[PDB]
Amino acid sequence: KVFCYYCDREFDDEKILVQHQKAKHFKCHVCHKKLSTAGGMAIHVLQVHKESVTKVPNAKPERESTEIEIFGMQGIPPDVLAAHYGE
Ligand SMILES: [Zn+2]
Ligand SMILES: [Zn+2]
Repeated sequence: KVFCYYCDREFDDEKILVQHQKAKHFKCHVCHKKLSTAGGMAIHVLQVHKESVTKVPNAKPERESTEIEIFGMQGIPPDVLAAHYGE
């Protein structure tokens, strides 16, 4: 259907994808608040808990940067779409 930039898992639709992203990638490890982006998560952890997060949780090592803004399928670089749908 669609796939997650961070982990390459497939989902039947974007709504399900967004919930998975919030749960597995944008969740604060200390309090479990679900933020809306990986950047948002890292800023939360820092500001609330004073901890530095530089890797997205549960992500492939090449996808682990907090700096790219991914919302469901929105923001995925065209190269990564390519690599996923063949390779
Ligand atoms: Zn994922
Ligand atoms: Zn928290």
